[PDB]
Amino acid sequence: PSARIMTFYPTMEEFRNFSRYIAYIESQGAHRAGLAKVVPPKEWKPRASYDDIDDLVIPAPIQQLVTGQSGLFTQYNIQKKAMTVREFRKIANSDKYCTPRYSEFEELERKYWKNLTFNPPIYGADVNGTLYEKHVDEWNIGRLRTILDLVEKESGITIEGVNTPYLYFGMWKTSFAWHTEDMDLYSINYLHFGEPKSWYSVPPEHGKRLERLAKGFFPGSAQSCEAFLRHKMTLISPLMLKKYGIPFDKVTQEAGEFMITFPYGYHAGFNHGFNCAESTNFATRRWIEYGKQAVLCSCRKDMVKISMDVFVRKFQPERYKLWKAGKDNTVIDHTLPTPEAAEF
Ligand SMILES: O=C(O)c1ccnc(-c2ccnc(NCc3cccnc3)n2)c1
Ligand SMILES: [Cl-]
Ligand SMILES: [Cl-]
Ligand SMILES: [Cl-]
Ligand SMILES: [Fe+2]
Ligand SMILES: [Zn+2]
Repeated sequence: PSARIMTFYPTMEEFRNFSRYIAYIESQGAHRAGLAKVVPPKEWKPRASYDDIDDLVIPAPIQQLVTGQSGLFTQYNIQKKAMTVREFRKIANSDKYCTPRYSEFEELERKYWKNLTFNPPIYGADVNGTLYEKHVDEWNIGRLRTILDLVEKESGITIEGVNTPYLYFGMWKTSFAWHTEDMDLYSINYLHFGEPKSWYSVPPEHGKRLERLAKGFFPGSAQSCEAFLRHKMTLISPLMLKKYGIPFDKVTQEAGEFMITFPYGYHAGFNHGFNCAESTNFATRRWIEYGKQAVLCSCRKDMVKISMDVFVRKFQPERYKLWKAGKDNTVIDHTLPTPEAAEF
């Protein structure tokens, strides 16, 4: 009930200061759902036109093969040859891959879960780049100016799609599997244009229960890596979440809207048709404890690992020594707002 997804409508004055707005929506309890929508002021636009991007290269499109049954699936990625947005769009909008006919979201959703394993779509994922113009200073995914920037500006370490922006070109039925962000960071997702993106969310206070459930259904995977959900290959239908008593909410994001995900907010979803979304990670002071406690995948090589030392040193100086001795036993309360939210 207080873990349901909220939508916010900032004025241009509220929108101006990013980290301040995030702190505001946490004061209203937005973080409890693990996901929140923000509809920007009708005046604001990140780009003048999306006609001049047909020559943009998607270097590594992915075909999404999905195997499973009874609401439990595993997704396998087959990388395909580079293509342009124009060539992707043509395939997306072709008769073979286009959105089927439907009336209500519920019908499209039933079609997603019924046809998930058929006709594998192509996802134009993880494209380095921004579609914002340089002048745009509000909610600019390339330069949000949050404390996550301390990873670059204390070690020159750049982590693609984490402290830099990614673009995602979707088509009908392309999916994102159940996961939290690397290091349990926040994320920001802006749908530039096109057909909607629908999302499922589990409240961070029920995150562990989702993990216990997924371990039960994939014991082999859980055995090879405790954090296997971080492989971003596990899909689980809402019918199964409901059957096993996991609380979740759903929301559809339309072009021109932001979705924010919160630390330890498990999320998943799918694209309704051809679209383009930009995203990256960010942090607030509240995140630091999640970062310190995040359960990481070590079974693969290049996995995103951020050193927490700089954060603990700067923002928790009184706990640094204990933390470094491995004796910090701080317990996270998923209901508390970020320190920054006391203003509101
Ligand atoms: O397809 C989408 O629209 C979507 C939505 C939400 N999350 C993701 C997503 C997919 C994969 N990883 C992460 N988060 C961690 C991460 C790690 C490295 C680079 N970028 C992100 N998020 C993708
Ligand atoms: Cl309560
Ligand atoms: Cl077309
Ligand atoms: Cl560390
Ligand atoms: Fe994500
Ligand atoms: Zn792993």
